[PDB]
Parts: sequence; C-alpha cells; structure tokens
Amino acid sequence: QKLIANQFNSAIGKIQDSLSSTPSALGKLQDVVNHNAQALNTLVKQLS
Amino acid sequence: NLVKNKCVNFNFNGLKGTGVLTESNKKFLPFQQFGRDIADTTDAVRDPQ
Repeated sequence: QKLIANQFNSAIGKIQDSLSSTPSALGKLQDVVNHNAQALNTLVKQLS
Repeated sequence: NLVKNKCVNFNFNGLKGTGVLTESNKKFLPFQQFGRDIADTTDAVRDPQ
C-alpha cells in the first residue's frame, strides 16, 4: 500500500508538471474556439 | 459642427452614419483624419474645425 500510494502521488505530481508545461495538449478545445472565431470574422467581413 | 453623447446621423465629409460621438485618445498623425478598426468599419473622425 505504501509503495502504491507513493507511486500514485508521484504520478499525480507528474500530471501537474505535464499540464503546467508549455506544450499545451488542449488543441481539441482550441480548434473549436479558433473555428468559431474565424467563421465569425469571415461572416462579418463578408459585408464588404 | 458639434454633438455630444447622442445617437445621431453624422454626415462628416459627406459620409452617412449613425452613432454616439464621445471623446477619444486616438493619437492621430497630423495628416490623419478618419479612423477604422479590425471590423473594417469607421471608428474615429477628426473635427473639421
């Protein structure tokens, strides 16, 4: 149990470091936001 | 010419428009007159007087 708890704690801390690191993996969430923003920009620019 | 805090039909330089005129801090160049934004629409104007 002690070893498993230590491993779990280390794994969680590494998860924190992985997310806190620069190579953001949230591209799935960013693609939707980018698509909606760019679609709106094209639509608003289409008036010209 | 003059109008403050009122949704009005402005016809500066013969260009039609309707909106509220307020003070701005857009540091125009000595020759610059108009103003625009990312939305390719007018955003500022210089007092003819």
